[PDB]
Amino acid sequence: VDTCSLASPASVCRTKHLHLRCSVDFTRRTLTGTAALTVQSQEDNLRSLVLDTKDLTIEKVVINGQEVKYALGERQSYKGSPMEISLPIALSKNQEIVIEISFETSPKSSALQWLTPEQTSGKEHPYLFSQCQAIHCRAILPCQDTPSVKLTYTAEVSVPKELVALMSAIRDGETPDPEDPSRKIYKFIQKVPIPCYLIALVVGALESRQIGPRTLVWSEKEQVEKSAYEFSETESMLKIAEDLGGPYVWGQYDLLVLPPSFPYGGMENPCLTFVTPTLLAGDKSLSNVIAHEISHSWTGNLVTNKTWDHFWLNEGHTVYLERHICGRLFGEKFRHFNALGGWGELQNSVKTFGETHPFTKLVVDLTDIDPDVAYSSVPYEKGFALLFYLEQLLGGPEIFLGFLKAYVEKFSYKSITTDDWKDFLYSYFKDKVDVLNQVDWNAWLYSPGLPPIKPNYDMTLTNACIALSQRWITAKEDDLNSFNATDLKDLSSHQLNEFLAQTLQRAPLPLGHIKRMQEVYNFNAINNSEIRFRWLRLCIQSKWEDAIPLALKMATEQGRMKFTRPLFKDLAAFDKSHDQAVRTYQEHKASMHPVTAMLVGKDLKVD
Ligand SMILES: N[C@H](CO)Cn1ccc(-c2ccc(Oc3ncc(-c4ccn[nH]4)cc3F)cc2)n1
Ligand SMILES: [Yb+3]
Ligand SMILES: [Yb+3]
Ligand SMILES: [Zn+2]
Repeated sequence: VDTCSLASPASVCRTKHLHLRCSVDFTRRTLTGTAALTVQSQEDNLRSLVLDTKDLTIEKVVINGQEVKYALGERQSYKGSPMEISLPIALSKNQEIVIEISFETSPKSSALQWLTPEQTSGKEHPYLFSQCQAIHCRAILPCQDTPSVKLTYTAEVSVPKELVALMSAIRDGETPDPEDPSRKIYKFIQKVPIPCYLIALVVGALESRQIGPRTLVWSEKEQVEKSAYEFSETESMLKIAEDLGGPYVWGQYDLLVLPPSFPYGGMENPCLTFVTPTLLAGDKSLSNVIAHEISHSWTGNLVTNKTWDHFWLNEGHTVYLERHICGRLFGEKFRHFNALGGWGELQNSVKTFGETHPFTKLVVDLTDIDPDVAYSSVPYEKGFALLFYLEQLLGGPEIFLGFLKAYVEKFSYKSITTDDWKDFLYSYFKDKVDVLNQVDWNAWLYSPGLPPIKPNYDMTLTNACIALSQRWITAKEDDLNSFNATDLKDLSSHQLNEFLAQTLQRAPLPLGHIKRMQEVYNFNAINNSEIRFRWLRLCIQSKWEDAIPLALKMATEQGRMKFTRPLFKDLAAFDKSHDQAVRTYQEHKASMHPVTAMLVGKDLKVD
């Protein structure tokens, strides 16, 4: 049972295809059109079905050319309102019908962000982008909003002729709108069955540049050149991922660089990965996010979690594949460095929530819980830690990569649960069932806090980060002048970030230490969003007032929740910046992404 959906479960009926014909209205901030759902009955004598909707205005529902009866139930908070549709004829098991729903989105659609020209790079055109994961597809169109149902889709999107529409699908042509010569229709086709949370749309003054045989980088004109260089390893990463998980079945692997308000690092929308512009560091140092979104073309998009309770399967395996891709390109010691850093991020999440918090569990019960609120590093890092621990237990990376490939093949185009994964792991490793029977499955899968067993990690690249971090932490005022810019000479940007992350776990440091760090390291000049973020968190937690405008700026000039959310919390926890953080949130709230606004509001306790 998917307790996050109000629609009929896959055991009643299944959506096989969506044909979406819509028009993007920027003056009304509305998406108007028809969603034609080809639904297949799974039961005999099926006379009605229920769909998910959230803030959708419904004009009518047409089945076999005639308007049919429908009713919208009472709203269930973030879940939206159920939409019951009366079928005009009873269906036998396996019978299909097309249900054509005329709908209109609310300007407040939690799935969309409408941007005025001033909120874009070029300042001449408006912009739109969607974010459907996890349960926001219902805020775009009426659907069975559950990863347990996979469907194909075709789309026709009418937009002003000067703009470009893009979707998580193959571009299937374009023409002037016959009903409106000032608009253009962009056509799309997604031939591989996907869960609806993967349906994506972007409309803006977009340009493209080819960066590989099957990859174009899309963005506003001002960011194309920077993006083309930043993500130039995409094809090499696709070839490694193909070697690890089998053929790439999606045809195209495009990347879209979104405006700074994009709430996530990346979103694995099939054919068109969505990335935050905060990845544009100038040196490819944040390319693991691309390796991660590429990996989802197998774990997540081919093998999908049946419900959001089993989401760890999506991220845990993706982070596992991502670290193998980066391990193949830069070495095994680098995979251990990232894996160890990942354990440190799990330590932080477990500390923030508390070691008894149900959100630190690998498998959660999301009944009555908004998935956006449960979202954190736990499914990622705790999931990864389990696979890395199993890898060491079962004979090493080469043996465990054999399981991952067989796992992807076995469950391709399917939605599965933690028990499905576990039976397959036990089946594949039948000659090692004694080893598998030593795993504390109850604690690993269902217990809060840190995992019962910590894997083994090579320390070659981490040693230098811990050594410099410990030198600063143990330093007294008369040791401050022993620090020099030469302390960072043999540290890569990743090692600088791990140095700051280690130091931040012991924050605050004395204000004079933080002041000396800026004197010798000039961390204020670093543009790399990951390093900048940790440095400003260190400054704010260490109570440096000079860092307040810098932190307020980073929290508002970009909207990637990984940075915006903790920056606002740190600023709210510091008495000197508390009123400023609260006022800044209030004035930016209207211009913010609907989910980032809700979550920043909750963290700050501002309604
Ligand atoms: N996917 C790309 C990465 O490329 C980024 N992205 C965009 C949107 C989301 C998203 C994913 C899941 C989600 O809901 C859930 N969050 C956490 C848990 C959980 C906690 C412990 N165990 N399970 C279970 C959940 F259903 C909310 C938002 N992610
Ligand atoms: Yb075609
Ligand atoms: Yb079994
Ligand atoms: Zn992911």
